[PDB]
Amino acid sequence: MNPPPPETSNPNKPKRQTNQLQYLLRVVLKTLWKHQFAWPFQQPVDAVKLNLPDYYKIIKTPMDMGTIKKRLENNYYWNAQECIQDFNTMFTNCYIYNKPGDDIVLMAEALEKLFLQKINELPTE
Ligand SMILES: Cc1cc(C)cc(Nc2nccc(-c3c(-c4ccc(C(F)(F)F)cc4)ncn3C3CCN(CCN(C)C)CC3)n2)c1
Repeated sequence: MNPPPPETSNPNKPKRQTNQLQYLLRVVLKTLWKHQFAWPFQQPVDAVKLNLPDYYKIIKTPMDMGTIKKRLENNYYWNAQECIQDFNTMFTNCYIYNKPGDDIVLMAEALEKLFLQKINELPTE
């Protein structure tokens, strides 16, 4: 079975809007979402449908851009570093589960290169 997706709304978690979090949603997430290679990363890994019975035996901290989108739009994050961490967790999950040079890994690496280019332009708080 698939696990439930990560929490994206918490009424007990304090909320904040910052110029950096706005940039992460309106620039970073939007740009990665529209990339030709984004489609495997736009939702939780459906290990049942994809026939990956071991995915959630290996990946105990799942993450994906659909979850990141919801977290951003819900003001789930207090600081930009939490969101940057979620992107990095997503990429690392892909690398852990697969092998260097795999198609999906080349796709993730291209997305990560673009992500890092956009983070280098993160505005000061
Ligand atoms: C290239 C390609 C080819 C095909 C046919 C379909 C897809 N679609 C797709 N959709 C969602 C996840 C993945 C995916 C991820 C993966 C891991 C972590 C994340 C992250 F980052 F979100 F966490 C994101 C993604 N890892 C491997 N796959 C593939 C590898 C190839 N298999 C083929 C069948 N296999 C049983 C042998 C299917 C799963 N692939 C992609």
